[PDB]
Amino acid sequence: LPIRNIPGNYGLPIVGPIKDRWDYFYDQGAEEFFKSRIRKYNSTVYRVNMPPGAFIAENPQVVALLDGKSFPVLFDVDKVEKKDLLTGTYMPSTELTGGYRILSYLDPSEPKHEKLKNLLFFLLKSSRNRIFPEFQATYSELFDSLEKELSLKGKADFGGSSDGTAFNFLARAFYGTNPADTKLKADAPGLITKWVLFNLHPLLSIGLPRVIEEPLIHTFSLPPALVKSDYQRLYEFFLESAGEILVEADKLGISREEATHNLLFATCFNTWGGMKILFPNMVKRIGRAGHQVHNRLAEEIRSVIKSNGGELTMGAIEKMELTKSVVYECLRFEPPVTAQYGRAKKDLVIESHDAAFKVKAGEMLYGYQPLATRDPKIFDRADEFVPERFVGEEGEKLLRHVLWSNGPETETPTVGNKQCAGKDFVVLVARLFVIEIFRRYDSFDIEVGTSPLGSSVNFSSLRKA
Ligand code: HEM
Ligand SMILES: CCCCC[C@H](O)/C=C/C=C\CCCCCCCC(=O)O
Ligand SMILES: CCCCCCCC
Ligand SMILES: CCCCCCCC
Repeated sequence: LPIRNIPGNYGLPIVGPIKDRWDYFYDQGAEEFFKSRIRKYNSTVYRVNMPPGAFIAENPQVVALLDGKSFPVLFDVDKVEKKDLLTGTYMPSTELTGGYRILSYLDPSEPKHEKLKNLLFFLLKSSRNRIFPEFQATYSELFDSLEKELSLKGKADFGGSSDGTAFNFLARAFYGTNPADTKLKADAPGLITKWVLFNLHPLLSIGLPRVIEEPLIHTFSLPPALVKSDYQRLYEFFLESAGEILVEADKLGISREEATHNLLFATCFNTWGGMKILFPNMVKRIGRAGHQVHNRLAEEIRSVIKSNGGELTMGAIEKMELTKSVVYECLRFEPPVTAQYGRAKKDLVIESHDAAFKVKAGEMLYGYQPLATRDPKIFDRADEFVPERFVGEEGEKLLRHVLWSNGPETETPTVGNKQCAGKDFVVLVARLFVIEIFRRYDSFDIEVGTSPLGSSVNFSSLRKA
């Protein structure tokens, strides 16, 4: 491949980044922000300013990787450093996380990365016999409530009940604890939402006019002091509920305090937060796929469970080919977290489809994942949601290009890499979610709107089996 100069520029100090931030949030939106510049520069690799800049991030300058050939450099821990860049070119105050740099911010070169990731692997393994029954019980209650709401209002808001369901499910599955039996009662979603806002506001729009939003959430950090008492309520819940997991933390040589803040983060930010994005997005894409797809899913799911004596098991799920494929297609089409960063550790040569680009040690690399996973030089019908895309031997090969977990779907998270520690769990619960929908319903209709995280979704019909 020819070596090309990396196109793009950062504009003037102060005003360049501000204009780019306006495009990103208001005048273009993320997808068109990136696509318009791919067109202008005739390149899927280019220099661009990323939010937040202002007084939140020291340096907004990145090299963007916007195709599925260049993007995977972001996974290579021998090429990129992954320290303090979970959220990009700024890091939320450690005052938001008990004074600790939490696992997700740690480079694999840091010894506590191995210890803490092992702790989460244990959490997940130890929960294995609780996941199915607790998912089925909590999500059954959710669909009961949605049917109730639909009967009253003619529509049922998914997100504002499903957030409670997700936390209750996680508390019961991971910790054998029903939040209703604790001081948290039903408050957890509100507490976590506020705390997440204090962490991620520089990256989000909350729908307000830019004249309000820009000074309020895009210029300076919200003060961590204002969420400390809410966080303490969460901390005490984890400290008191996570006894069994804290025993393993002790054996791994992690302090009780550090383990607790890490369990809180993994459960509330990584898991509950990721589910908050993923589940409504899944309802949106599956809804749009139409009733014929719904009927095919219902037929497969119900037939398979019947073949399994009515027992839903991991092996039964492996028979649900369309279901597995639909879940992967949600993850490919609409990666729940679009932004992955990595700082070049050394000088690199980054290959794209038609050229290679040289980057210097210290440059911040950034990838907008949807452009890698909807790359038409990798996927046919790239901008179409194709339920059956991953069905069969040939379809399954394409899983190497599904990147939602910050690594190929064909690869395994390890203590040596920065791939999502919960990769198998996410894919499992996403499958269980589809299964619970279509064991109950033949088909459904939805109404859709915007949300600061993910999508706002109402059900307008739920056709019972
Ligand atoms: C739908 C839910 C989830 C989504 C969308 C998601 C997504 C991601 C992504 C994109 C990353 C890469 C972050 C980066 O460096 O840029 C990540 C990392 C991580 N996730 Fe997940 N995740 C989810 C659930 C979970 C669960 C269930 C766990 C429980 C262990 C978890 C724990 C972690 C941890 C600890 C990291 C950092 C890994 C490391 O430091 O090596 N996440 N996740
Ligand atoms: C509340 C955060 C939910 C996602 C948790 C998941 O485990 C990984 C997070 C990774 C990076 C932190 C920034 C998350 C920003 C998500 C919304 C904007 C986007 O998609 O880039
Ligand atoms: C009015 C509150 C806005 C909701 C913020 C949610 C961000 C996680
Ligand atoms: C949009 C940010 C509002 C800040 C909330 C502070 C109230 C404790």
